[PDB]
Amino acid sequence: TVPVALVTGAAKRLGRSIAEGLHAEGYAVCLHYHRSAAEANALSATLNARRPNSAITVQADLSNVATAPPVTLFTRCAELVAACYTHWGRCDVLVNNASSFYPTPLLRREAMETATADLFGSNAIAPYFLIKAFAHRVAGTPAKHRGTNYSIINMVDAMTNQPLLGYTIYTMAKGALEGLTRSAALELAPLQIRVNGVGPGLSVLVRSKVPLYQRDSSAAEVSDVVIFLCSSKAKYITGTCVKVDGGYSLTRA
Amino acid sequence: VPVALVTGAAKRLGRSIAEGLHAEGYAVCLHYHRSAAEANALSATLNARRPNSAITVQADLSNVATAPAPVTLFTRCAELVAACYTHWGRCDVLVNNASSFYPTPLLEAMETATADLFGSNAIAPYFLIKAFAHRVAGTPAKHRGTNYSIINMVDAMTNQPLLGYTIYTMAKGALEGLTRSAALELAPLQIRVNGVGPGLSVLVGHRSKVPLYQRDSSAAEVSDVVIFLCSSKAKYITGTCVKVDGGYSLTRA
Amino acid sequence: VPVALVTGAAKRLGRSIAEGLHAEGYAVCLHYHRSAAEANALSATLNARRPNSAITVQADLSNVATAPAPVTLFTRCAELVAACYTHWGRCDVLVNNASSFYPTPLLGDREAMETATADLFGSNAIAPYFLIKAFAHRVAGTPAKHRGTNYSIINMVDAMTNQPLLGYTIYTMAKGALEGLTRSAALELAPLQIRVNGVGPGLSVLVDDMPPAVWEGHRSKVPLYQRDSSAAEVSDVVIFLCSSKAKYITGTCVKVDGGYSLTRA
Amino acid sequence: TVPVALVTGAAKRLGRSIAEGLHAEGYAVCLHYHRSAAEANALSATLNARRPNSAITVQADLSNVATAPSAPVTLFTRCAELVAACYTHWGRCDVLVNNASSFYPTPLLREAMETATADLFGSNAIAPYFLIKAFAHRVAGTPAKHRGTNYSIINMVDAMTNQPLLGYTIYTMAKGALEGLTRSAALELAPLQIRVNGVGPGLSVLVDDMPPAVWEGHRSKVPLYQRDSSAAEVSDVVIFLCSSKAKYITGTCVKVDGGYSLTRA
Ligand SMILES: NC(=O)c1ccc[n+]([C@@H]2O[C@H](COP(=O)([O-])OP(=O)(O)OC[C@H]3O[C@@H](n4cnc5c(N)ncnc54)[C@H](OP(=O)(O)O)[C@@H]3O)[C@@H](O)[C@H]2O)c1
Ligand SMILES: NC(=O)c1ccc[n+]([C@@H]2O[C@H](COP(=O)([O-])OP(=O)(O)OC[C@H]3O[C@@H](n4cnc5c(N)ncnc54)[C@H](OP(=O)(O)O)[C@@H]3O)[C@@H](O)[C@H]2O)c1
Ligand SMILES: NC(=O)c1ccc[n+]([C@@H]2O[C@H](COP(=O)([O-])OP(=O)(O)OC[C@H]3O[C@@H](n4cnc5c(N)ncnc54)[C@H](OP(=O)(O)O)[C@@H]3O)[C@@H](O)[C@H]2O)c1
Ligand SMILES: NC(=O)c1ccc[n+]([C@@H]2O[C@H](COP(=O)([O-])OP(=O)(O)OC[C@H]3O[C@@H](n4cnc5c(N)ncnc54)[C@H](OP(=O)(O)O)[C@@H]3O)[C@@H](O)[C@H]2O)c1
Ligand SMILES: C[C@H](O)[C@H](O)C1=Nc2c(nc(N)[nH]c2=O)NC1
Ligand SMILES: C[C@H](O)[C@H](O)C1=Nc2c(nc(N)[nH]c2=O)NC1
Ligand SMILES: C[C@H](O)[C@H](O)C1=Nc2c(nc(N)[nH]c2=O)NC1
Ligand SMILES: C[C@H](O)[C@H](O)C1=Nc2c(nc(N)[nH]c2=O)NC1
Repeated sequence: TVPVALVTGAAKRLGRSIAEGLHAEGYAVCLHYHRSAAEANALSATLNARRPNSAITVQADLSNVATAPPVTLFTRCAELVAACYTHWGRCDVLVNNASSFYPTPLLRREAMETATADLFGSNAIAPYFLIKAFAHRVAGTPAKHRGTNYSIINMVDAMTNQPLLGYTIYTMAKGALEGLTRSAALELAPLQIRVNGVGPGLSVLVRSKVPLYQRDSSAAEVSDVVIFLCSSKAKYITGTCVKVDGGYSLTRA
Repeated sequence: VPVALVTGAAKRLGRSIAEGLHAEGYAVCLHYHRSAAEANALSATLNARRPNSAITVQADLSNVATAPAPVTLFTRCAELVAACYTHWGRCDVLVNNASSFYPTPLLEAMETATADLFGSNAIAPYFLIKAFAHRVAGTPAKHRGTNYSIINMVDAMTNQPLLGYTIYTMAKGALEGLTRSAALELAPLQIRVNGVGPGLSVLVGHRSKVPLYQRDSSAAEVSDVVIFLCSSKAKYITGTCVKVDGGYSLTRA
Repeated sequence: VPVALVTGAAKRLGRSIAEGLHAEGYAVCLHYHRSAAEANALSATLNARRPNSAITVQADLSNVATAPAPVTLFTRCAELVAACYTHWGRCDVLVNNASSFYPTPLLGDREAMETATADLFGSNAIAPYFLIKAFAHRVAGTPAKHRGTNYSIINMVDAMTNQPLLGYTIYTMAKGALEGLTRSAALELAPLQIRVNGVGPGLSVLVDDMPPAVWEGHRSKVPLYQRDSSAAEVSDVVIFLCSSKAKYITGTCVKVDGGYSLTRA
Repeated sequence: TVPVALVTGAAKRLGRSIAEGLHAEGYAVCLHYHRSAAEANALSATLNARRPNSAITVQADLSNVATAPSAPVTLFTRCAELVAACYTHWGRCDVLVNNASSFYPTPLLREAMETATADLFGSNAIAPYFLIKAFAHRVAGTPAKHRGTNYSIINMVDAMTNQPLLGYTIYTMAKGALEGLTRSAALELAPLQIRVNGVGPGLSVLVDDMPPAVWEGHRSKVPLYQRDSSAAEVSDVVIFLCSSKAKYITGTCVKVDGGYSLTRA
């Protein structure tokens, strides 16, 4: 049986590495993207050449706004999950990785309204709707036909408890995502859907403060953790957030 | 004579916080959404005990636009803070207490639920804090108050999620992130930002589950903590969430 | 007139806690280990303000047996609580404040390791356990009609142990043990209405035995005020937690750190 | 080629499963035991039959007490001897798993109290400290050119200690101390590239010395599967954390509890 994984913001960096790691384990992968069309399609071509019909790409703005055919964020999220079912007839793994990240200072408007909707949508609201859509499809599937290893991974932040100066909305959205991890893990446990979090510290910086190695991590150093959590060997883990930060959160100023 | 703005001040914990602050000498701006009668009765009581010591202001704190060019949530939040400056010339304390609470099970009405639960519990508090901070920054150093304090009403039990309340749980998680991020960024202006998290308070069985006293708390048992945190004796406390739950979070199923 | 037992009450935070409780009307038992002169001067001050409102008791709270059959740590702890009952007939509040603090780096000197372990663990964790146990037994043995109406135990923790200080492993471990004691005791003593909370300072009355610039550098790291706290800024929190207005709070650790734990390197 | 792992309390249950899991990955394993001599030797025989000279056994009481050999043997010396056994036999020690642990009630409400404190604290916290110290020293004393490339220490913690089990104060305190050791050691040993993490079970291979309905009632509370875990469900996590794929993870505690810590009464 060939399982299916949906990875948001899969075009580059950590998302690409997660998609590659899952693919290497045998998963068919739905690569979501927003603006990185070229990169997403190049990645899909690579994976499809390795193994035919093992990758597809889907586009969506995950910000909490209405788009042009007006389509709500929920519908767009449900359509992402539906794309996996339409093409492969299943969705076993969901990785909420897509995320906007920029300053929203509290001390010195439309730019602030799109910032709020963008940072909250990508990091928290979209993951909620995606989890909701993912869960309904599992519930609507007769018990004898269900997969045996459902797993949802939310990409969190090991450092949000030590907030980055000027990134309040981002920090708040990651906090929301932690609560989603715990609430979904509890509510979806009856359907045997596990929900966990992976929180990087400093990964693939475009440094000397990280206790372990005095460097940021590679994409694999994070993605390998995600892949392990999706494996059947991790089937008793749920509702937990795993830090992959080389001890950075243990530091103080 | 200092000024305090309390959201959702009409009854229960909001009313007790407003009463507690008033007893300490504060002039209080009592915000309300639908409880006009209860808010005005409370204002009358406080004004009778001390003239010009209470006012009432109305606002929907949900993350939606209202009719007067439609009015955004931010504008309504800035107007709440401005009401304090227009009437008394100051705002020393902000208590984010207003909160919607109802189920959003994972297994059009979901659009207003999202905006309502997220707005009241997280987005409105963000904008209110932003407006509060701007008014302090725009005040010349010599005229500034000497005890600025913001209290966010959180939940001691969200880490042990209530089944079916995902959006609420997520929003409280966002509110905790706001507490830490705001405390760090507003520290230079000496504005303290803390949280108070009830467990079970003023309940409409479950009571017998609370280790301490085997009952839910009274409104005062929570509000007295809030008042202490606003006092100058608590001036070195910032960015921390204080549980007022009688040991409920120490329990397991 | 209620009674408070404060360990390591001779100076700094302990002294301020003792003063704060005394100002609220409490009679105070001031424990000390090596600061006899300071403890007795403090007792004299409190007794002058209000007669028979202070006493002093000496004890090594390290996890070792002392010369009288040797005297165990438990017996010494029970004796501390008993001193309050012998003199005033009650003990309403216990503040576990006494604490040793020095390096135990992981990277005829067996004496130093054996004694460091017993000292840092005893003062910060084991003695607090035995003290709480003795405190709880005295309340349980009191007929419900004679019991006080506001029992409160405060454990002095550390807001920064989750971001460990380099080279202080045993200290950090002991403070972790103290957090577990706070939670476990709060749950088990709830039926007797004994509340158990923690207060965790960040940087308070920072010792200045170093160059001025290095000292100013350390406190400048604290987000709120860019300084370490005063003893009162911490003790006032402890007093509030013991007040009847805080009667629904139990099993919680309150940080008094000016946002220091929110920082990263 | 051919790394070495030291696992305390390796004779049965989780410890055995961790030892088996590491052995299956290619590790040579030093199986520590206290009272389970027969079980430990049977396990060693199985592993050695599967791959010659791939398992040894060493005995030690990890309680914080001195033992009779001229002078009495301290806990530290016994801990250093455990690590030394690995170097004497195989010339290396890449992985240390602090799994051994005593667990029984210490209610708040003579020789029994003194030995419980030393036993529960020694096995769960103090021995792990000394073991880590000895492990770290052997790495530091090794020339850089000769050192292993994947050092990893795993401390077996408890996912449920923040929701204390009624009447287990000393155990809960010791597990709290163990969490502090995890963070402190991770920070101090980072320069030597020694990773220190924790794995916290909820309910695993739950002991059943009680009416069947009571047993069923307890495990039914775990949200995921409504049952306690198998030993493998925990040990597989430990093995992953020791793998080179987990080399950026340090100072973190991973719950393996099926969502049990998410529950409330
Ligand atoms: N890298 C780190 O040091 C670090 C640290 C802590 C946490 N994290 C978390 O780890 C995850 C991945 O990290 P990363 O650094 O690889 O992320 P990233 O490069 O910053 O962004 C990942 C992808 O998210 C997508 N995205 C952003 N806004 C979107 C929106 N409005 N709608 C739809 N997609 C949107 C983008 O897709 P397109 O390019 O296609 O537009 C982007 O490529 C994130 O959740 C992040 O928060 C990373
Ligand atoms: N009570 C508890 O056991 C408990 C437990 C955990 C946390 N808390 C937190 O403590 C705080 C107070 O608790 P509570 O029980 O007193 O709260 P509550 O009675 O449920 O509600 C407080 C007020 O919030 C206002 N509100 C709700 N939605 C609003 C919106 N869309 N816009 C503007 N105002 C809105 C309402 O004002 P109007 O009546 O005027 O419409 C309501 O009176 C809340 O933040 C709550 O989350 C309470
Ligand atoms: N100050 C800070 O920045 C800071 C930061 C974090 C946490 N804390 C916690 O807050 C509490 C008080 O802080 P502090 O700085 O005021 O403490 P401190 O000055 O270092 O010490 C308080 C007292 O502990 C007593 N003590 C030490 N070892 C003892 C032992 N073996 N037996 C009996 N008593 C012993 C000493 O009493 P004698 O003088 O009589 O010998 C000492 O005066 C401590 O628990 C500490 O861990 C403080
Ligand atoms: N099983 C669970 O549901 C659970 C839950 C939470 C945490 N944990 C943690 O996971 C780890 C393993 O769990 P487990 O249930 O497998 O443990 P366990 O069966 O209770 O005990 C493991 C071993 O510890 C050794 N031990 C006890 N006291 C000792 C001492 N004084 N000196 C030396 N060795 C001593 C014993 O070795 P001998 O038999 O040779 O005497 C025993 O076999 C423990 O650290 C435990 O705290 C387990
Ligand atoms: C720069 C910062 O310290 C750190 O590397 C982070 N980067 C990112 C992040 N989140 C996103 N979406 N993208 C990033 O590049 N969280 C933390
Ligand atoms: C029973 C329930 O869990 C508890 O009383 C809570 N009530 C409320 C809450 N939040 C709000 N806004 N209102 C409540 O009545 N959080 C928790
Ligand atoms: C020096 C350190 O950074 C901090 O101010 C602390 N001081 C002390 C402490 N504990 C004790 N007993 N004494 C201190 O002076 N814990 C933390
Ligand atoms: C019974 C209890 O709820 C749980 O299964 C635990 N068991 C054990 C434990 N720790 C040890 N050493 N042994 C156990 O059997 N911690 C928690």
